[PDB]
Amino acid sequence: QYNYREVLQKSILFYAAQRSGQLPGNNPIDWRDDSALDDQGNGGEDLTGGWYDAGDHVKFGLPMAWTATTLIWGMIDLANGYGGDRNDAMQSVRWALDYFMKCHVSDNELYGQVGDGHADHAYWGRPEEMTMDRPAWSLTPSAPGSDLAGETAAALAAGSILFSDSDASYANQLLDHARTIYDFAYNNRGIYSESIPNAADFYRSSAYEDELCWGALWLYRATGEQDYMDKANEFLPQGRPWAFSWDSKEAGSLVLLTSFGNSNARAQLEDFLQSWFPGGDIHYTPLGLAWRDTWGSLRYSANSAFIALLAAEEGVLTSQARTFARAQLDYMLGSTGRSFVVGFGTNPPLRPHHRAASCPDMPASCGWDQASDPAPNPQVLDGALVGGPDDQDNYNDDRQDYISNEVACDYNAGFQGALAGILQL
Ligand SMILES: OC[C@H]1O[C@@H](O[C@H]2[C@H](O)[C@@H](O)[C@H](O)O[C@@H]2CO)[C@H](O)[C@@H](O)[C@@H]1O
Ligand SMILES: [Ca+2]
Ligand code: NA
Ligand code: NA
Ligand code: NA
Ligand code: NA
Repeated sequence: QYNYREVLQKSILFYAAQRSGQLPGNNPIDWRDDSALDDQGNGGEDLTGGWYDAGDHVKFGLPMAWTATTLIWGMIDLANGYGGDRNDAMQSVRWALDYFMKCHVSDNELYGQVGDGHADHAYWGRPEEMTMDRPAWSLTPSAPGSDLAGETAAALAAGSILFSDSDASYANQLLDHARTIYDFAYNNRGIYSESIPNAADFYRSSAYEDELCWGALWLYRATGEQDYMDKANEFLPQGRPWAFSWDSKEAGSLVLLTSFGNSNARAQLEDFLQSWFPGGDIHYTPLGLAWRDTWGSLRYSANSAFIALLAAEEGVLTSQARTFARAQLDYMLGSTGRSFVVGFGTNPPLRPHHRAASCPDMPASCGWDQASDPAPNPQVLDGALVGGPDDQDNYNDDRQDYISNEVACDYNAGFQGALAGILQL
């Protein structure tokens, strides 16, 4: 009934529209061009590239790295669902991985943010036309961040697995960085949003030990080296994960641990999933969305859908998990009578909260008037999953409602993999 493949193809285009830096010649987004070409570290290190996080122009390293790891995971384990779109998806995520390698300026220094979130948000306009100072902040032993660094290692290690067959030299570059960055994370303990306090209003980290587990598991998967499993076993998930997201890795670790034969983790994964199924502990809206929170409700559901599909591949609650994942993705695509995916389906959102998509065609000026205009965005941000409805299915397609209507890297990450998973059924 729904064209899941069309949505997956559009999701890849969303990531293309989030690119910072010197865009590739094959750039498919005609309203995006080169931008942030002076992004640099405090020693002059090149920090160009990466993805803008949301409807803004900050490069936030924790969600950017989680997005990459999560996207990569689906390309590894749901490869058949990706099908003829896998190579496109793989090329897309290189944008993030290459940036992470640039951020890793020396063994024990990792850039974790470029842009001041408050200053960035005070601008409305095209990223190509920014003129404000864009500070860069790094993690070091005296300013640690085991969470951001652990996630960055996870993404690189997952990348090494994905790219091993097609591009061994690239895989070996990724793994070398992943090892060194994980050592940094493990040997220098702290919350990155304490070390980079600008991030504490945007991507406040609740804990880092879940990233230490997650990163170790991915390095175990990438290397086969028992010491990484021993490290993962120091940080095993405790209790039921609240959700899977850029902040909490536990549900993801539960799937990986289950895949490696951890019996406790398999039971914990069952307990997580059953809560999200109908008649569990997660609120259901009347129209069938498994609703976790006010902000990014569709993201949280899609992230659980992705975990459910992966868990089903491990034989965990298999049919019910697949039924759940389909119900949630169908809510996103159209089951309520409208789409929540920009540029897709029936009555999609027209005014997602996104600076560049809000701007008219070049060469017209773009500024704060574009933020509040009741007209549709002039550019269509194809593929973006919006924040989504409240607990009673109410949703406003209002550009200024950045709870209902923002879009973000992390929002699309679980979603894109879930689409691949459904395409294998
Ligand atoms: O929990 C947030 C907020 O909810 C308010 O109720 C909302 C309900 O969440 C929403 O889905 C429905 O469409 O509108 C109502 C009324 O705004 C609630 O009244 C607040 O007390 C609460 O903080
Ligand atoms: Ca965490
Ligand atoms: Na504290
Ligand atoms: Na817990
Ligand atoms: Na219940
Ligand atoms: Na079942």
